[PDB]
Amino acid sequence: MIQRTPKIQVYSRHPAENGKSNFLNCYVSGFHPSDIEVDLLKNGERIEKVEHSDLSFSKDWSFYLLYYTEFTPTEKDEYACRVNHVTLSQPKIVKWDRDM
Amino acid sequence: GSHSMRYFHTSVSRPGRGEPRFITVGYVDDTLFVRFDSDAASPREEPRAPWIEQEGPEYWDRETQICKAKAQTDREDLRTLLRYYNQSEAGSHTLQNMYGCDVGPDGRLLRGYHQHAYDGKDYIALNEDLSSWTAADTAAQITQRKWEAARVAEQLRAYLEGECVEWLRRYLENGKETLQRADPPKTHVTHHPISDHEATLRCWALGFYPAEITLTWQRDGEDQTQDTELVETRPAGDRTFQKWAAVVVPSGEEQRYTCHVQHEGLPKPLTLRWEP
Amino acid sequence: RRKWRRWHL
Ligand SMILES: [Cu+2]
Ligand SMILES: [Cu+2]
Ligand SMILES: [Cu+2]
Repeated sequence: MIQRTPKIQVYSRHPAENGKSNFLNCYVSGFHPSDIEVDLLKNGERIEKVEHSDLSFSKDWSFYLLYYTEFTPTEKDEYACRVNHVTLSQPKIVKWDRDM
Repeated sequence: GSHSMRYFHTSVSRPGRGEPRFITVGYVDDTLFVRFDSDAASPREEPRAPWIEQEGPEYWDRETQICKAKAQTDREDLRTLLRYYNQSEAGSHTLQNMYGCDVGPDGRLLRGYHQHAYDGKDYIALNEDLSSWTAADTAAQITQRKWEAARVAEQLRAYLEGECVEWLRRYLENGKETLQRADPPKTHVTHHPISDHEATLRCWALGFYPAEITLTWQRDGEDQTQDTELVETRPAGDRTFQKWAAVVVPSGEEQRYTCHVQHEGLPKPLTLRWEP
Repeated sequence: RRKWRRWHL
């Protein structure tokens, strides 16, 4: 088995606007095998009620998954996506930069 | 445009935690329209786009019947693959399978697919001639053996040339509203001061369907293919897609650099500068 | 829609 580590992007569905309702997305792709823990965090605490798309895969057979949830951004709230995978010695956390 | 249809299958064994997990999704281009998750309670194939909900109950009974037999087939095959590779029953393994077709503006077959992967590595694949196989190893040669003696290529070829193209053309009509409309990307150039010494220019493309798009940073009209940061194309979540391309540029030499956007939803390729 | 027939590896 050739195990691949996930690429992680955390980003909002629409450009962020403080006070306007949006969607927070954690796009994990490129990983193998498929078992993965993915959590969206709000100021360090896991968000309940996160939905996920169904397991699918790219041409090279690596998997990709989108986790997402309703949120309404504020300036002082920091969001992050936490991902644990077999390839990872410790859970990687990518914070949400609204610039990206 | 140019269109495609694919069915994706993953079977993931979990010894000691019941039967293998089976998930399958179907796509027309970059639009998901069917799904079947064996870990759902009483699983049936479900719709995932409005233009397929119209299909009658027989459509859906036939799809669910297929998904169930396929899940059964991967349960056999997962155990068979343990024999072919001299592996333990303790471990978790993954059988993937993708098949489907590509059609051109004419509606005629451009290419058919049907390939397998085991634990993330190519196993056996139907070749583009839809009549010969490529076996990745001496285990997949056992299958190429069993599949040549069954004329599986002939039967895959019958499906990929006939029904695959038939129904993709149908879906492109039932969903022409969305499947045949290209959402052009909304583009903007951002300027990010990193330090006193340099700033980063990010070329954004947002809200575009399909996912095919090319973003390129040119320096003096010359492509900075090596020194350009380019993220994998990502789903917005509402069916559209996002991407950005970025370059770290010296302050002042900014106006040398051009960003070129190519997308079938755009009449002309775009030319974007950072504009204060 | 899906192809009716599959084959054992
Ligand atoms: Cu078209
Ligand atoms: Cu059987
Ligand atoms: Cu500047």
